[PDB]
Amino acid sequence: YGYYRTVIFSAMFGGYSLYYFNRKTFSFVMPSLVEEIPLDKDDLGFITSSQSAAYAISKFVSGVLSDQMSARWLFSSGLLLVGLVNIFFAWSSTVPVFAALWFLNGLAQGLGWPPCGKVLRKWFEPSQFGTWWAILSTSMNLAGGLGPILATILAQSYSWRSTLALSGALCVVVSFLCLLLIHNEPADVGLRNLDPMEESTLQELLLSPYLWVLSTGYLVVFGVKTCCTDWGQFFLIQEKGQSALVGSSYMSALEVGGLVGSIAAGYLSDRAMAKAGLSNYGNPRHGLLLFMMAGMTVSMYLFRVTVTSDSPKLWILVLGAVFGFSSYGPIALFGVIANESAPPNLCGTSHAIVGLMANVGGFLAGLPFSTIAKHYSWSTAFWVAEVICAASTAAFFLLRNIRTKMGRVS
Ligand SMILES: O=P(O)(O)OC[C@H]1O[C@@H](O)[C@H](O)[C@@H](O)[C@@H]1O
Repeated sequence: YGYYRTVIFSAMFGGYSLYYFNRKTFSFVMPSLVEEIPLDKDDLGFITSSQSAAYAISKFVSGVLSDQMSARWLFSSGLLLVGLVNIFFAWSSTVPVFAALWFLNGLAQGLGWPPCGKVLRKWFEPSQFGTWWAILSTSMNLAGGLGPILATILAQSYSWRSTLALSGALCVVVSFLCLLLIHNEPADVGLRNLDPMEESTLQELLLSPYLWVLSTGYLVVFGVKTCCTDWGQFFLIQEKGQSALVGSSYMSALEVGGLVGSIAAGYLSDRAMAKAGLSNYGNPRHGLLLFMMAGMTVSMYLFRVTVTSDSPKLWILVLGAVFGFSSYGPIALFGVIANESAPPNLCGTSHAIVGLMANVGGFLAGLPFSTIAKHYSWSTAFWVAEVICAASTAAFFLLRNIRTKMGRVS
């Protein structure tokens, strides 16, 4: 019975890794193109913006669609389309064709997660859902970590035209293999399907306060994380008077702390869920959620106040790691909670809505924050961000007891 789980999880891991690698291959192979074709910065910004917009639309559309359609076919079709786009990218010469192909790639990138989430929910009991979710989500981290080395090594021996086509062909072959391997439901194999604890309707799903509470929480958390990640180096350089290498080390520490935080949050949340009992109200992951948001606020306060022009690098690295931990925990916890608590027949819609709120929150922490910083100072902007985070965490603590199982009310 575990052999099927092992095979399915390995197939999903490989598929998602190839997804992310061929999403980032363009930035990986930037040089050979820039010294092959005289491209300007505006054109590259245009291409990246087109891909980002296509992916942002395709995430919501793919979630809503995968709420209904099968998982194996959708996953394989997405991977095949991405591979074909990467193949066609190797013969392109003019910028408009580059932009059109990359927009198509961004559209096809949306069919990556929702099938994996649906299969993971259908095949795994709730006591391991969060742990295996985090383990699967580390695949994109691995691909990003091991991309540039391979890209540079291959470019040192061959041009990009021989680099993108090979990856596209690999995508096609792996897509066919994953179509062969992945099984959507245990009953298809011929086993005993899991029994969950009157189909729900979107009308009676949208009228649940817990969904809006979760959406607001994710908006706030994602906005704060994006703001800190964007402007930490500038805050450390312009006023604190440090060096650039300190900023680079602080970024690396934040990334490592974030990875560790995501994995630890998943593991501890799964352990607490398994140990605790069953009830309609509340959710066992709320304790870890609130603890990590408290870590958010405390780390922000200490970084804003204590760090001065005469502080050792060790303090800065420790603060960065702690903030990364406490900021990459709740981001995964919101996704796990949003997928799990939803009724089985509407698992993707909640995740899609939460992601759209995440997009709005990520927008909110862009130009307005820079405007505020350039108006008064950087410290004032970080102070208002900290106040927002503290108010949000207090409000979320007050509403820990509201009904969680959204959908049909009996
Ligand atoms: O593409 P999506 O829908 O945003 O999924 C990716 C991320 O979505 C978040 O909701 C999850 O918490 C993360 O674990 C996951 O990595």
